[PDB]
Amino acid sequence: TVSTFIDLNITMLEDHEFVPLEVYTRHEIKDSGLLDYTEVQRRNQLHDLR
Amino acid sequence: HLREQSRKPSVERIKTTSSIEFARLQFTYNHIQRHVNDMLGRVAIAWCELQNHELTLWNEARKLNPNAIASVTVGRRVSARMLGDVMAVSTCVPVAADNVIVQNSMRISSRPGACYSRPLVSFRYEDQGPLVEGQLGENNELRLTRDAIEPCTVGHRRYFTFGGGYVYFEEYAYSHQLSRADITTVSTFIDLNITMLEDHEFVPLEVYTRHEIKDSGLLDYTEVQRRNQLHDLR
Amino acid sequence: WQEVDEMLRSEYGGSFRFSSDAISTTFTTNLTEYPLSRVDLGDCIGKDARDAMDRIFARRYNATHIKVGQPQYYLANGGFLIAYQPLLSNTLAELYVREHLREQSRKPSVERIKTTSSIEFARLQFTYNHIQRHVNDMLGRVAIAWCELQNHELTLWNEARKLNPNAIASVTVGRRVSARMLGD
Ligand SMILES: *[C@@H]1O[C@H](CO)[C@@H](O[C@@H]2O[C@H](CO)[C@@H](O)[C@H](O)[C@H]2NC(C)=O)[C@H](O)[C@H]1NC(C)=O
Ligand SMILES: *[C@@H]1O[C@H](CO)[C@@H](O[C@@H]2O[C@H](CO)[C@@H](O)[C@H](O)[C@H]2NC(C)=O)[C@H](O)[C@H]1NC(C)=O
Ligand SMILES: *[C@@H]1O[C@H](CO)[C@@H](O)[C@H](O)[C@H]1NC(C)=O
Repeated sequence: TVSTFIDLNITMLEDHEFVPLEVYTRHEIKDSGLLDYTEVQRRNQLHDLR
Repeated sequence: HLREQSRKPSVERIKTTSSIEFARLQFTYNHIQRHVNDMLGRVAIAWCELQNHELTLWNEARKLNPNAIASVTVGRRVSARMLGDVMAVSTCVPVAADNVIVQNSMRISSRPGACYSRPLVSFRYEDQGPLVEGQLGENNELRLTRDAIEPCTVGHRRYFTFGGGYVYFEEYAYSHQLSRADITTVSTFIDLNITMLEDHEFVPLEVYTRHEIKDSGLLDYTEVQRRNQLHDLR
Repeated sequence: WQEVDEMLRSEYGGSFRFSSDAISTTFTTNLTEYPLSRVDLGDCIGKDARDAMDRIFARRYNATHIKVGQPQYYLANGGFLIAYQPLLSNTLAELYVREHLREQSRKPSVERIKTTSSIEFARLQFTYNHIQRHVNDMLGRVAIAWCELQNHELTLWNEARKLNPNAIASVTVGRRVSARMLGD
């Protein structure tokens, strides 16, 4: 068999899922400061009851 | 309603990410993907229909000229004819272009009033083999039977495909060969222009860096502490 | 920051590009390794890199590919370090000799590398590159197939013009003309 047809190949672009990605979370940013003022306050205001 | 009602079936605090960009990307991708996939699918289908549609043309075409149609459909210069409803082919024999000779006159002196209708040639198969008399057919074919004649007519003027060009006879007399460039050309083709989408680089971009955000506060508590705890040693 | 099983390194335009389909990211580095010697206090880089890679290779590739050279560390734009480990499948393992050498050809004060806070640029770059590649491929295929089709139908038009030179020439020339064959 010979053919008079001209081929053409089209495959659909497959699905692709995007997972959530973060370089730094806000908890790491809150921990970036050398002294979280709030936690220092809460610790130091327990001295009499401790 | 039932289908939506079929979805109903300790404690926890749900944690939400800080970057919505992943779902936005996913939306953009899905949108584009859907569109391009749709259109290209349509193209594939329409093309597929077109081929079957033109089959019908090719059957009548091959009835008209089996040599050229088979030569295209097979991939090499062949000869063909119909054996009822099927085709029969056979591979031809090539001949080097320097081993073909167009004769000057297109009129046979033996019987005047009859001039050969197509120019006759004389060629050889090997560069040392014997010479062979023939006649020029269509598309650089060398015919062996010189049965192509015609009653000589005034006003005769013909071009014939020869080599990679043409040969020109006026009044059954060899005028001159003539290459393809010297005849105005029309085209049966339909143009289509596709340029690839060029590359593009994305440089990193930030509206505010985290150092500017740390500096946004009017008083960084840590730096104040470090400065103020140096008073005795200072 | 990110462990990446399948990280494809493709070279082009004088740049290495590390694309991870998993995290959907594409990093861009120069074609030479970043020396871990220049990292101010960074033993956890080499240690964590080697350990993590031993774990990944042990988990997934131990029956399909072959480790090609010691790990290499490249610095990707945006300030990202990339430990990397080239590989080569059991199929076409013939070219271990050349590829090992090729990966070994990348080896040649102190500084602290600064990393950007937004990975979105490399994610965009990955999405764009993916789409671009696909659409470019398909449209190229279309251009080729069309081009073949025109030459294919030429053969039809020659016999057609033998059948009816007036109409065929009227189409092929652009105006209503009359025509006939002067031989060929
Ligand atoms: C039509 O589609 C693609 C080309 O675009 C080919 O499919 C892939 O071919 C590769 C090898 O080139 C295989 O490893 C893959 O398994 C195939 N599928 C996919 C999804 O990638 C296919 O061969 C083309 N058709 C023809 C006749 O070649
Ligand atoms: C085929 O491709 C494009 C059209 O899509 C044309 O190429 C550009 O044409 C513009 C003028 O329209 C020039 O300034 C550019 O230099 C061309 N190249 C690029 C990359 O933009 C091209 O002319 C088209 N072909 C024809 C025959 O027109
Ligand atoms: C790549 O090399 C160029 C030229 O030396 C340099 O300017 C650029 O910073 C390098 N990029 C890296 C190392 O990521």
